[PDB]
Amino acid sequence: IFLNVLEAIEPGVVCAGHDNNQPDSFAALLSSLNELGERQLVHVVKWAKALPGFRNLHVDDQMAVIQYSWMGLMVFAMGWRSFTNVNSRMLYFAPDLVFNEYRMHKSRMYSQCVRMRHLSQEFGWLQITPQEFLCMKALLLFSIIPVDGLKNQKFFDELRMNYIKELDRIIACSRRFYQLTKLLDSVQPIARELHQFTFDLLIKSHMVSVDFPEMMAEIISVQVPKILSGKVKPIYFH
Ligand SMILES: C[C@](O)(CBr)C(=O)Nc1ccc([N+](=O)[O-])c(C(F)(F)F)c1
Repeated sequence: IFLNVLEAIEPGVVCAGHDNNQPDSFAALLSSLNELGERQLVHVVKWAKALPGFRNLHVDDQMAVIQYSWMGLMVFAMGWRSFTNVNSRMLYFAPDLVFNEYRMHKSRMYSQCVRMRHLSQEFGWLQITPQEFLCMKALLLFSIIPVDGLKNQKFFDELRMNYIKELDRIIACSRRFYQLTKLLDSVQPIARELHQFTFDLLIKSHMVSVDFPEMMAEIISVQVPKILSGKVKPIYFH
C-alpha cells in the first residue's frame, strides 16, 4: 500500500524551457535554473500534499516543511535522474537542461554540481533501488525543522517516525540502514551550499541580469535566510 502510493504520486517529467539552440551564458543558464526551480516546486507541493499522512500535519507546518525541504528534495531527485538517464555522466536537471562540466563551470555553481554528480554516482555504487529511492525522498521532506518548533511538533515527530518505519520495512538490515541514512545526511550540506549560492545570487540578481520568479524570490528571501542563519536546521541521523 505505502509503496503503491509513492509510485503513483511521483512527479513526471519537468522541463526548464531553456534555449539550447543558443550559446551558453551565465544569465540564461541561471534564469532557466530558477524557472525550473519554480516549475519543480509546483510539483513538489502537489506531491507532498498527496503523501500518506501529510494531512496529519497542522496546516501551517505543511507549507513550512515543503519550503524548507524543497532544495534538498530537488537535489535528491536530480541525482537519481542523472544516474538513471545518463549514468552520472552529466547532471540531468531536466531533459532540456543537462549540465556537462563546461556548464557546471559557466553556472558558477561548479563545486555544488560536482557534489551532486558524486551523489548521482552514489545511487549506482550503493545499488539503490527505485523503491528505496522513493521512500528516502519522502523522508527528506521531514528532515529539516525550526529550532523554535513547528505549530504541532508532535504530529510531525509521529509522521517522521512512521516514514522511518517504512524504510525499515523496505530494507527488511543494519548495514543497509547505515548506508542509506549516511546518504540521506549527505544531501543536506549540498542543499546548504545551493541555498547560500541562490541567496547571494538573488541579492545581486539585478546586477547580473538573472530573473527570479515571484514565488522563488519569496521563498529565498523569507524561508532560506532562516536556514542560513541557523533558525531552521536539518535532522541528521549521524
Ligand atoms: C540556482 C537555482 O535556480 C535556485 Br532555485 C537552483 O538551484 N535551481 C535548481 C533547479 C532545479 C534543480 N533540480 O531540478 O534538481 C536544482 C537542483 F536541485 F538540482 F539543484 C536546482
